[PDB]
Amino acid sequence: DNLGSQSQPGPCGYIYFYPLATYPLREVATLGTGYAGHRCLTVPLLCGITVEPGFSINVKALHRRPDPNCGLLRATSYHRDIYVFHNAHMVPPIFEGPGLEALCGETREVFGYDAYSALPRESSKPGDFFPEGLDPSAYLGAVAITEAFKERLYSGNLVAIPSLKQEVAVGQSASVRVPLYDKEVFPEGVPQLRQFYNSDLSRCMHEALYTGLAQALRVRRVGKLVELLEKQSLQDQAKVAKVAPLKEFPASTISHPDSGALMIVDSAACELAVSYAPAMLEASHETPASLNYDSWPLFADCEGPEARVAALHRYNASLAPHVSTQIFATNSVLYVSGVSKSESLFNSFYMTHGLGTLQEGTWDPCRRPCFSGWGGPGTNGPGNYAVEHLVYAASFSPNLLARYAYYLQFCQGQKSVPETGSYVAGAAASPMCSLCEGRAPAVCLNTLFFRLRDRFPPVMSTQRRDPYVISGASGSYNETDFLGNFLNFIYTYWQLNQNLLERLSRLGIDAEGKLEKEPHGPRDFVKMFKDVDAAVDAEVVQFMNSMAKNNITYKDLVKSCYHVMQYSCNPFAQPACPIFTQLFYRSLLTILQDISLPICMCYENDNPGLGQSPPEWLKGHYQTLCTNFRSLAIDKGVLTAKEAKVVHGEPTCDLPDLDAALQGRVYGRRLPVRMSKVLMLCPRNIKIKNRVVFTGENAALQNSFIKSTTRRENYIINGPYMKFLNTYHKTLFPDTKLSSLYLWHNFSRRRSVPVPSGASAEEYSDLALFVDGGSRAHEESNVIDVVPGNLVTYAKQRLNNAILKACGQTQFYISLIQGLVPRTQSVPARDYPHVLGTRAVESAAAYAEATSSLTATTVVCAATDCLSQVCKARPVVTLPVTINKYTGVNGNNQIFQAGNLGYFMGRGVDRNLLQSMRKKFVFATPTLGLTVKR
Amino acid sequence: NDNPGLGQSPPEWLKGHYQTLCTNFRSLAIDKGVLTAKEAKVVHGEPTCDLPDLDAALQGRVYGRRLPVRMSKVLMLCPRNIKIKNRVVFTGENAALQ
Amino acid sequence: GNLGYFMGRGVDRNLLQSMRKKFVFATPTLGLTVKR
Amino acid sequence: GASGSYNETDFLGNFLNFIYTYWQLNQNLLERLSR
Amino acid sequence: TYEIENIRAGLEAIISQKQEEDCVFDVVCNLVDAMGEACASLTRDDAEYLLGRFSVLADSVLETLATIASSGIEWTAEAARDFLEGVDNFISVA
DNA sequence: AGCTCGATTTTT
DNA sequence: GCAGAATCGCCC
Ligand SMILES: [Zn+2]
Repeated sequence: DNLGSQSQPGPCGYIYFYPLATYPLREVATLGTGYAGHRCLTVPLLCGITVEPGFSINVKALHRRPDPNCGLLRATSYHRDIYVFHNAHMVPPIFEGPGLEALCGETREVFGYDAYSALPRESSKPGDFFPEGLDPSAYLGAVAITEAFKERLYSGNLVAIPSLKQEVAVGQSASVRVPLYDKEVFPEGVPQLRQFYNSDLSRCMHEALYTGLAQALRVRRVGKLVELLEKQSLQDQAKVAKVAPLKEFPASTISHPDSGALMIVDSAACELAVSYAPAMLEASHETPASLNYDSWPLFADCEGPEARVAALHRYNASLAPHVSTQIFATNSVLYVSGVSKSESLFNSFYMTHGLGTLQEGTWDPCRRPCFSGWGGPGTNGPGNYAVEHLVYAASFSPNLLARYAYYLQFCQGQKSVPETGSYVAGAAASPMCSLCEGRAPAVCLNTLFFRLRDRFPPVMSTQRRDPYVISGASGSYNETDFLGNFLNFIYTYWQLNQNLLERLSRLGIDAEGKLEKEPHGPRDFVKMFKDVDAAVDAEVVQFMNSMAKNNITYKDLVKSCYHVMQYSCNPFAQPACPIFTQLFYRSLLTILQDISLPICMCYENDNPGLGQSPPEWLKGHYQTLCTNFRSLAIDKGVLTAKEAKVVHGEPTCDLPDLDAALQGRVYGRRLPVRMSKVLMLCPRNIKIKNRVVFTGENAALQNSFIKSTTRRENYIINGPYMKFLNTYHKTLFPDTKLSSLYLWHNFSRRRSVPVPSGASAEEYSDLALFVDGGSRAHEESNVIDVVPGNLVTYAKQRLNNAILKACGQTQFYISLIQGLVPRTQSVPARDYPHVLGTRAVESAAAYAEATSSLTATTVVCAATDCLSQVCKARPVVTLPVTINKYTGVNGNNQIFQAGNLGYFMGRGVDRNLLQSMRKKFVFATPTLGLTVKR
Repeated sequence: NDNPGLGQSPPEWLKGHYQTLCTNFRSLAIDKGVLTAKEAKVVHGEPTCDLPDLDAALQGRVYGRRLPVRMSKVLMLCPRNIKIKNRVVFTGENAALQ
Repeated sequence: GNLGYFMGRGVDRNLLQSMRKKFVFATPTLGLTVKR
Repeated sequence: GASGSYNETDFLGNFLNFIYTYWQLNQNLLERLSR
Repeated sequence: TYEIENIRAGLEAIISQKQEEDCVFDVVCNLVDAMGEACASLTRDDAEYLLGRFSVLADSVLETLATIASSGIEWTAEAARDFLEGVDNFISVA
């Protein structure tokens, strides 16, 4: 059985009405996409603030009555975002800077993109969709919509039924909801003005939802993409080719020696992404515990509304490095430029990136001229990234651009320049600004852009095979200890690590390395370590005895071990931000294209283009290519998904009489029902892999991995004890003037140690010999390139160096993954001008006076030495990936895939990345103790 | 099971589906435990070859020509073996057989 | 392709009456049509 | 029809056919029996 | 380069050469020269990045910068030395 | 009446 | 600039 079969009958969506007198408007604004002057905005779907507790995210939607006596049911999940469309001016903006709507409109035209075109009718008047007796001036109005019928919402084809109102509690607020049904539930018809339409809602979806999906396919005709997605949902067109006519190609593809095969592969990859991504998004999903806003731990110490709003701002700062990485990285998913051809045979077609390529003119599928290109434009100068490239990253949407600018306000400036206050009182106040007219100089988007200028990427026109950067929620089962997935199942490496934490608990050390009793002096400091060393060395024996008595080939199983991370495919598992909707959807569409490339190449090698255009070639071949993709993309090493059949148990169900309800009369009927679709494709995870052991076989690479053995002078200060010798310095050497670094470097060269005025000499001679002895033993034995910060990491390093020695792995360092974790800090506002608001600034002396008493919140990332404890906290992650493809072993001829962890491009991403083969990075923010309870 | 007959006769159903079913068979029948076969491309090295003048030979006159030549088919499916198996050891697990 | 059983009593007298014995007919070709 | 070149029809069939191999073990025994 | 890379390189160049004397006053003077009054709020996460390989030194740098901040001298390398330079037992081991 | 088996090559 | 890999599940 399955979650689809178990879901109940219901409507295609709801209109929610919230009372303005009691609803928490400043809280929802911190999670929203509001800009100054908006008429619509997006907010997340959350139980206890935007929907009532116990909301069903999975449903059977009643969408068609073939005659008045039969119903058809479609199984679908909800769409992740809620659209706020009536009295929306009552919700505060997320960003204060003026002029964004005109800037978006101008920039959409120079890139040749399609603007929203309104229907010839007016928007529905309040009295058409409001319940009986409620005052339209007293309420806030918003839509929740199912993933299968959201194009019908956009196109004005749903019907609202006010007589079927239900009263619901949303947090404290007494709210109301009205159901939405597709006009195909009325076979005799309803009048065209009786259907629900709002032009501001449809325009908001055009910009904030559909334009970014068009950018992910390299399509400009957004309105035609919405029309073909609607017909695919309502008329079962998944195996019919449909996007190929909308495609466009650059001069590097048209001039190519293999251009005819390249145009077919690029087109077929996009067709497959449009067939499969909507099906996986519509599927029935698990309900995460993070969807319940009133059980979020982050509020637990708050008293009153101001404390709750300030807690949400700290929560948002912890997510900002994920969002700013997708802006600053040259290889961001937002800058994917198309497909190109060389690499080995199955890698020969690949995904490309570059903003320079995205500015160029294009040609159509029949090699005729199409878009004519843009020549470019500001304060960053000629040939460099400009504010228009940030508008392009935000899909020309003022709602998305406002929330991007809000996250960029947490970022530090890095000068490669006028002082901040002489810029704000000077050139920012000029009447020439097309955004503020100089009348809001401290919050203006051009002021934020000027501050962050040297962190934006370069503008690229090349076609190299690089990794691309993805963002989203992690899955349940990550393998990120030092030997990754080594002996994960059959005792297991997981059980070995649990045994070590139990021994460390008997020594008074917790899972984060905190002591129940701090060391008193030299004897106690030596005693503390000798007990941990003996406890680790005891567990190595019991483990090596288990491997021996079972004849397990552990000495060869080390050679093939990988680190593993799971990228989740559930849309409801993502963090409660509307920018993460776009980052998740665009990551999924990109991964489906990259998986499809060799499948399309092998089919076209057998069935050549012979001078046909891609739309002609797809007309014959696409139905067969869908079935090859379903067989060869899934369970082959990257993507996992489960097929299922959906069934309804009863032959009839209790439903309202929709003909009576349209005339205002409410009573029940047992309508006969059957499913309009039976097959469902439930997505599970995308799997990311990194190889642990270099085996010396590739002779070009050895100099990056090789272990030296000669006796260095830095062996104590770069050894295993230096962080502890610093943490305990004031207890080891009471009131000494010396730095801990100089004391131990002086010992490392002169062989002498200071003895406190009443303390005993020989006690310190022993401390010195312990430090010397263990540091030389570590210099000889170590293949894990870490200086440990806590006793748990010290213990785990000692353990894994023992296993690698029993395997004969002594010549090379192993690969490492390091987590970059956000830390939030308050700083003086002098260089953070946005704290002044829309205020007029008249002089640099007044800017200095007004900022002198103020503080700004900022975020920096710190490197963890221990990724596996971060992975236990169910983190939000950002990482680079390449999907590599290869043949099977033992004479097999099938294609298999791996998603391999890669590198970030662009010097503005994070200062910890500023200069390797043997160290790779991931950004991580934990969710346990923020949105999920321990 | 995925593409049901819905009262169609087999010739009507095959008209839409058969080209896809050929490609499923090639992927799922070969190297899956009974039948083995190797796909290959066939190529001819020379652009012309030494052949009799067939127009003269039809009229009884015999002499050679270097006729330009190319392949009318390139893909070949070379069959290898069909494999027959018989289990050696009964493990006692199926209690009806012992 | 699992090895099975012959049906029909006329096939060969050695088959006239098991789970645990199976039969194949075989004629050698080395020393008949191919040289050792 | 005709049989192929590689048949495994000694008492334990394809047991240890590749990695000493069961084929090599049978060749060793025939050499001892030759002596 | 970013200016934070040049500060970091200049500190690793001092600490890798300073011998027979403790380095914290010469590191603090190079920070007060390069950042001036902005040292008064230098956080541990910024200090650890600037110290690079020698990030263990950060607590002693921050304790030293608080003495300059609280003693009310101006933020310049000349005043920093004038305050700091106005404001042991050792057994040998086998 | 008459096991269960993820599969390919290798080839003596 | 920045390896290599037949794959699925299982979840202690
Ligand atoms: Zn301005």
